[PDB]
Amino acid sequence: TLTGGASGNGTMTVPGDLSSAKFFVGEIYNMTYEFSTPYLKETPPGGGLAV
Amino acid sequence: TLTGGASGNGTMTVPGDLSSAKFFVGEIYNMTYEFSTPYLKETPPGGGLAV
Repeated sequence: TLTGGASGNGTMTVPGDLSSAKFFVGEIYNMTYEFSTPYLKETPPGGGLAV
Repeated sequence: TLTGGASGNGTMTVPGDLSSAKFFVGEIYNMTYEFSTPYLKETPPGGGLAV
């Protein structure tokens, strides 16, 4: 429930008895890493790198 | 014996007769060195090292 607890605080319901357990609470956020086009690089005659 | 000698000093009993020998006395301490994971390294095209 978004709100409705004491002083307007949010409420949550979970199975089991957690009246004496130790736990965190919070949201979840995603991570994303997109690789680039794989190529080849070799040294040109003038020096440096070319693709 | 942890204590009980003269002036509360510790005592130690060893076999043999050591009334005229020359000897040290003290504790012992250990030495530990743990190697890492062995790997291979080569030179990448851009210079430097990689594993």
